[PDB]
Amino acid sequence: GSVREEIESLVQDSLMEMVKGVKNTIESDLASKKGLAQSTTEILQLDPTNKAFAKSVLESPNLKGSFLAIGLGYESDATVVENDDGWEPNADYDPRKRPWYVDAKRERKLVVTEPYVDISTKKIIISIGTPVYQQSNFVGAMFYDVELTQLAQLVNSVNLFDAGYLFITTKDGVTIAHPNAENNGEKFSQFLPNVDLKEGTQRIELDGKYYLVKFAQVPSESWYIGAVVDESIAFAMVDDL
Amino acid sequence: GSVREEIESLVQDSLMEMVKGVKNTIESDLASKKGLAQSTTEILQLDPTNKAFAKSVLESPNLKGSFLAIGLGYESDATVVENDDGWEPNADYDPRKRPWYVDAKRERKLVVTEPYVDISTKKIIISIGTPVYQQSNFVGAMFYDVELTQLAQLVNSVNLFDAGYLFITTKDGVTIAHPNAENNGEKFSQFLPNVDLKEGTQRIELDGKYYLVKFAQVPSESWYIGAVVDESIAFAMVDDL
Ligand SMILES: NC(=O)C[C@H](N)C(=O)O
Ligand SMILES: NC(=O)C[C@H](N)C(=O)O
Ligand SMILES: [Ca+2]
Ligand SMILES: [Ca+2]
Repeated sequence: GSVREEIESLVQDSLMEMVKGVKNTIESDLASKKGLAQSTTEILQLDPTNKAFAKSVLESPNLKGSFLAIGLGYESDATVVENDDGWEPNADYDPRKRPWYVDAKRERKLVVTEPYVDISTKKIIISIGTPVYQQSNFVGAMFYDVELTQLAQLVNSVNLFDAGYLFITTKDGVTIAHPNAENNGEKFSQFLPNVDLKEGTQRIELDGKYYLVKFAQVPSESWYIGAVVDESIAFAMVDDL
Repeated sequence: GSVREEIESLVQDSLMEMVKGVKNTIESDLASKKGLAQSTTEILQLDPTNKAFAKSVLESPNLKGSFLAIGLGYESDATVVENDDGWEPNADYDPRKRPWYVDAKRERKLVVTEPYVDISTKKIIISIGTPVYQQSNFVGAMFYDVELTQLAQLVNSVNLFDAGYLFITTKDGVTIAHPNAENNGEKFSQFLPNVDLKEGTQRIELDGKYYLVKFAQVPSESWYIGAVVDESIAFAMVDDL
């Protein structure tokens, strides 16, 4: 179809635009925050076990203001130095079982985690994680919490034909941004069944309607951006003009 | 008329692309470094007079790889702690008389200097400046040197349909990037007389020839981007098609 090849072309335009939106906001924020976390981690290995030192550094204003929260968890006694004014570890918190820590211990360098549920705010976030060494003795790890607010803002700022929207998922298809926020945390197949997670153009039927869907990857985070429109409506709009 | 207006239109399209490019490379990167330089400074205020701590921080890898060079010069003393492996202050060097020191002590907060000639590398650079405070008094200022290589990258990557080119100057009219590097350091009026440093379209005559020039500002640096073409060449190229 020629009107249909135009629908697809337009969906592609918005999708590419949304991919550039993500890279220019979140992705460049992370790259900047990564430099901050890496250097903070290096400065702390000047004297890693000095908790007094560690706390002073994490409470310095700009650093404290660039992240949701920052902390250091120690391998020896599972304690936590952190800068979150309103949160304290409850007796059951073990830094070493948290994903920022596991990843950092495994990869042995700066790491960005997959999205996960924050214990402090119960929001879905990501963290920068770093290993801490004392002469190549691994003595603990750090988290630098980044919130995902900007994705929610991008995903609510765009309309497709008033008959479609964009959404964002992880590499395993867990939704992390969606105009209807109930769907976050869900695999996308819960609201968009019979769709594969892959680049390309897919066409489906759902509850008596016909939808066009296209995905694109954001390789650095391994996220997917989905665009989905009602194809009957979009056809009506393009033929009418 | 029509062909002249199109020339103006094309030159404008390239000027705007160059503005967007400048904000998306060096400006973003600057924002990033400002964050880094601000946290490095606040952490050094944990122990401003401790010279050995200052040195082990500035020699930390990620930080020392983020800037051309970094240093700290003391008010009372004019002594300098720095991480340049290719420079050491001679008997004449007084940090307190350098532009980065001066601006920082003036503004009492983080600053970005105007383009100036680096005492070490002799190239034209900018520095971030930050004041250093201990228990509410000035004990010195810091520098974070940033190269301007990206500007050269930008102006050497485009060529206004082989009839002219783009160039960049400070707010005072000093060329900091030009496809022909020997103009750098000179006022732009030396190669392009009778052109005012203001936004808008100008037409001049110079040594028999006719030139079109558009300037645009990048407000947060107060730099000007200039786009110039030989208007007779541009005419031959556009009327053809
Ligand atoms: N403050 C924290 O909760 C640290 C980290 N975000 C975690 O959930 O384990
Ligand atoms: N000391 C330095 O090299 C910093 C700066 N380039 C200056 O000329 O003062
Ligand atoms: Ca706390
Ligand atoms: Ca030196």
